[PDB]
Amino acid sequence: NIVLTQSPVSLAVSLGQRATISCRASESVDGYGNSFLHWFQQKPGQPPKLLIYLASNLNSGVPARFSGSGSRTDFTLTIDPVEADDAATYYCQQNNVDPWTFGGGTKLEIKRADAAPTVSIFPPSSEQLTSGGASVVCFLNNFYPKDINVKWKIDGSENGVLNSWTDQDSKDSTYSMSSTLTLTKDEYERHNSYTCEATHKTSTSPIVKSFNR
Amino acid sequence: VQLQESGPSLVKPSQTLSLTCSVTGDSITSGYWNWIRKFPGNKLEYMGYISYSGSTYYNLSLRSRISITRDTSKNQYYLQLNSVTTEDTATYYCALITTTTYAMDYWGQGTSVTVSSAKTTPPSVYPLAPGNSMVTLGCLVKGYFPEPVTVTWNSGSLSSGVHTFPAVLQSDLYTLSSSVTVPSSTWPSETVTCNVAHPASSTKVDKKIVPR
Repeated sequence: NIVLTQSPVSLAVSLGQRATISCRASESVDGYGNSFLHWFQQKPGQPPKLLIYLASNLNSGVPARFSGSGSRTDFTLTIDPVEADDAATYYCQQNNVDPWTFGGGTKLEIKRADAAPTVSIFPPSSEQLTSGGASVVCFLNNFYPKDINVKWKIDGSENGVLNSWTDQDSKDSTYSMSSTLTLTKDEYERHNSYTCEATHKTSTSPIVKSFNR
Repeated sequence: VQLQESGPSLVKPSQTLSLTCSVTGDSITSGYWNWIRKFPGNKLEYMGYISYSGSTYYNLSLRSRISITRDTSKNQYYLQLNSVTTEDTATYYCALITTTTYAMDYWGQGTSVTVSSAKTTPPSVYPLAPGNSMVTLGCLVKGYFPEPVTVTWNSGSLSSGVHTFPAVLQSDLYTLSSSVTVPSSTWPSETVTCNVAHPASSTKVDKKIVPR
């Protein structure tokens, strides 16, 4: 009304290879011998960077691995060859028909070789113990692919955990994950050994980090 | 040239939401000056503009809720959004359209606003120190509201080896952590500090990662 519809919803491209992302418009975005359809890249935490303007012109400062074709209701952004900085969502924008809209985005994921996670465990700070609480934290860092699992074991035995995942890294295409077990200073003080176990496609068996209070 | 959004990062249901964009070094009588929103779900929405003549254009659905005004002097333009609801939570951007591109080419960094009747709580920051050639340190940022929080290492000088994880809500409060990985001979041979900021509660915290 207009509606822009991108395709596919998500794709996974190997470093070096070709990404192509479609944007169909509801009705023509043409005016004065020009397609008023523009491309954008957005990464988590930052705003969209203008990629391609008026369908085919590359914006100042933007690489040339990035190409924009198409004409009326039919547009294509091509990324060739894909490098690691390109993991991101891509939006098409139209600003010539009432009302202005963006497409629903396409999520470009880079493909790379399987990689095992660096795991690290951290006791609670004394600052936190000064007050009533004790948090223990594991970082599971720089692994591929995203899928992964964590287990917490206290004095051997398997509530209080909170999990967060990064988006694909923009230099090495990894994902990382953080995990943090939370307790009371008294309940933590009642036990000695503390352990998180990371399991992932990359190895048949779990990577294991631990310490004793 | 340069855009900066600013305003309350926390506004209550039914109140007016109000933001300011600041333009440094080219006149807001030179272009089209826009507000765009991004929802937690990630969809983008165009909001409107004031053109350089003081001529405005509104997203039809926002027509009666939205104002865009300017101050010719300050080189800054304003967004007013009435009768705010939980679905107005978004990170808001101001941005520019030049005759050069006819596209949205200059983007402010954005500013998160959360519409919620919960109450600002500042974070607690805790150093994360070990209990190899590479060493991994962290900062735990626990128990705050609303988003956002920024985190840096040694004022941004350290940046390559850093993971800052997205916050996670639980029982009305957020927690977040950040990891950094250095040569295990640039620490503790050299100080490493995390710099947490939570503008909403005006908190600014440096924490030195101390061994043992």
